[PDB]
Amino acid sequence: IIAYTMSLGAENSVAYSNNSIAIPTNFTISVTTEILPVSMTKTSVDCTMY
Amino acid sequence: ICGDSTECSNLLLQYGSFCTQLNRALTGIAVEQDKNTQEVFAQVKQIYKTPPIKDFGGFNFSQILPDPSKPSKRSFIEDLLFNKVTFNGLTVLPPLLTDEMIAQYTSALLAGTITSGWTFGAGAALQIPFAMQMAYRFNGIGVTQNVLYENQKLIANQFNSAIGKIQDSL
Amino acid sequence: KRVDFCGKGYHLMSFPQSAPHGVVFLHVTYVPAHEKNFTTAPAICHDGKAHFPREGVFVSNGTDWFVTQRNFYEPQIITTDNTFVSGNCDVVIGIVNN
Amino acid sequence: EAEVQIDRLITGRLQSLQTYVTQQLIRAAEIRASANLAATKMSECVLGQS
Ligand SMILES: *[C@@H]1O[C@H](CO)[C@@H](O[C@@H]2O[C@H](CO)[C@@H](O)[C@H](O)[C@H]2NC(C)=O)[C@H](O)[C@H]1NC(C)=O
Ligand SMILES: *[C@@H]1O[C@H](CO)[C@@H](O[C@@H]2O[C@H](CO)[C@@H](O)[C@H](O)[C@H]2NC(C)=O)[C@H](O)[C@H]1NC(C)=O
Ligand SMILES: *[C@@H]1O[C@H](CO)[C@@H](O[C@@H]2O[C@H](CO)[C@@H](O)[C@H](O)[C@H]2NC(C)=O)[C@H](O)[C@H]1NC(C)=O
Ligand SMILES: *[C@@H]1O[C@H](CO)[C@@H](O[C@@H]2O[C@H](CO)[C@@H](O)[C@H](O)[C@H]2NC(C)=O)[C@H](O)[C@H]1NC(C)=O
Ligand SMILES: *[C@@H]1O[C@H](CO)[C@@H](O[C@@H]2O[C@H](CO)[C@@H](O)[C@H](O)[C@H]2NC(C)=O)[C@H](O)[C@H]1NC(C)=O
Ligand SMILES: *[C@@H]1O[C@H](CO)[C@@H](O[C@@H]2O[C@H](CO)[C@@H](O)[C@H](O)[C@H]2NC(C)=O)[C@H](O)[C@H]1NC(C)=O
Repeated sequence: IIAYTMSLGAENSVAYSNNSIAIPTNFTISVTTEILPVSMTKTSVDCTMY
Repeated sequence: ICGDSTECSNLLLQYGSFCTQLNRALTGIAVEQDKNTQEVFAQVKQIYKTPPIKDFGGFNFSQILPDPSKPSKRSFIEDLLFNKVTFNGLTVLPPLLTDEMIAQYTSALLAGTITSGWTFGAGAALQIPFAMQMAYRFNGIGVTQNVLYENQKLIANQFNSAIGKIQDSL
Repeated sequence: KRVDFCGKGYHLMSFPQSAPHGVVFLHVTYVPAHEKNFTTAPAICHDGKAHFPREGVFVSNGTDWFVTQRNFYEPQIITTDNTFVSGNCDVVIGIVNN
Repeated sequence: EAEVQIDRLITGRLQSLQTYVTQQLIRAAEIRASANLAATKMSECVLGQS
């Protein structure tokens, strides 16, 4: 077991210039999933029984 | 409740579990706070850095970019904001993310939005000169880029004056 | 159209799926890749007039200059049909001459 | 009767603790709503034009 300092991620220096751009030439299609709860179990309680 | 008394502890024992759920709720709250900060701030896969040379068509971001001189690596406005705002069985737990990491996230976000426009939010950041990003953004609201390219200096001066005024007002 | 509301990338469509106590969304998104470097100019001075693209951006592979759409590399020759004129080439900062 | 007195103290302190916990829960729900709004605003207005 090792304890360390967490890393926020990698680091890159984007090549900025006042007369240069970057344009994509290809593409991909991605399918992602997300999950959302919408309901919970319906419960009932009786006093005199409890 | 008891403050290190054996008889008090014994008497409290016969109340069942009135204390497991209290601590459970508090721990849930703390985890929720950590998740809140993480999801509001951590939204970039990489940490971008601004180029050493800064010629953004006349716009001046020096008041907002991080200052390497200070140990905290915070901008002028962040320092102003930080300066302006001010045991009996209870403890306070430190947040998971320290202030330096939050400042680093903000710096990365702001460098990415200056350099690559909105492209870095979908795929890989693509560089583009800032004036062209302004032209695209004017084209967004129904004004042709003609207007921007013909009034660059006035727009830059208005932006700089607005940022100075907001600095002074804050 | 609101960014990042459903899926990371440019949204295309979504499909719902039932879950025991919730719902599952499958989002289909478009992600560009294989970028390339190019040289850029904001407008073109021709015959003393300034030309701006109707929709796209000017690029060049070293020479000859082309107009492309902003999300997919597809160069085309520059023509008066896909450009419009505004004034003269005297106030724009970055005019190139072609 | 020390047990009686301690019982009164115990129930009072327990009630106070319960009140504090409930107030904390309400405030936490409100803060979570605010944080969700902040996340949506930052995703929609910083990473793109709205
Ligand atoms: C585009 O041009 C740059 C400039 O030569 C290429 O080089 C990169 O420059 C940046 C900024 O200095 C560095 O951070 C990268 O490490 C450089 N890449 C190298 C050395 O391979 C860049 O590769 C070109 N292509 C892209 C897609 O940016
Ligand atoms: C865009 O990317 C796709 C996917 O990588 C490329 O399609 C592949 O092309 C190679 C070369 O012909 C084939 O061997 C693979 O079988 C292809 N993949 C599939 C899934 O069909 C495509 O060539 C790329 N296009 C460009 C212009 O770079
Ligand atoms: C951006 O604005 C800042 C204002 O803070 C400018 O910094 C000032 O520059 C003047 C002129 O050199 C100095 O007299 C001030 O002392 C500077 N103020 C501070 C706080 O350093 C900065 O020069 C502007 N950026 C550019 C590129 O001009
Ligand atoms: C930039 O792209 C253009 C468009 O293809 C190139 O022009 C043609 O290049 C091919 C291949 O070299 C030649 O066979 C044609 O004769 C060229 N057309 C003309 C009108 O000259 C151009 O060579 C490319 N430039 C660079 C530096 O890659
Ligand atoms: C974009 O940046 C370049 C830096 O490479 C600027 O080019 C300089 O322009 C001035 C004014 O003509 C010259 O005195 C310098 O010698 C140029 N620098 C170099 C390295 O050649 C350019 O002015 C900037 N603006 C544009 C292209 O619109
Ligand atoms: C576009 O063409 C014009 C016309 O040839 C160039 O303007 C000339 O610039 C030189 C250098 O200042 C002057 O001596 C000429 O009198 C100009 N001719 C004119 C105004 O008709 C212009 O330089 C070219 N574009 C670029 C970016 O160089």
